[PDB]
Amino acid sequence: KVFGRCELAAAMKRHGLDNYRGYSLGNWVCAAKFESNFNTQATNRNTDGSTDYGILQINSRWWCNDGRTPGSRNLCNIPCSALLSSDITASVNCAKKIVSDGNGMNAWVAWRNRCKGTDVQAWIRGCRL
Repeated sequence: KVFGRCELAAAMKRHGLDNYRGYSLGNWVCAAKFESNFNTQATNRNTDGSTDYGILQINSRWWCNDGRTPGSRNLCNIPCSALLSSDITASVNCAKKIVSDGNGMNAWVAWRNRCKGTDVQAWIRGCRL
């Protein structure tokens, strides 16, 4: 599913990401924009043989099992395919674990490079939330 911006904002909010670990909703929307362009089906292979999955491009070395990433830890206890659903529940639950891991949203290099330090509230402008 390709979410609209406000559509995704409302879903993320509903699932409790607004202000989760102190990151306001615009941070999560901005991260999704630059990781996946709001597309739940996005996948991208990495050089180490892992793959990133879903709206928040969560990685198969640590977080989810894709059956092809040796020394996978599956810390979210999910198949990576669950992160591709139109239902963002699995992505949100796993994102909550990731952002709790110590480096906050710096875990998402696209957030660090295109969101951190910017006016992230812009990403929820115009939305009825």
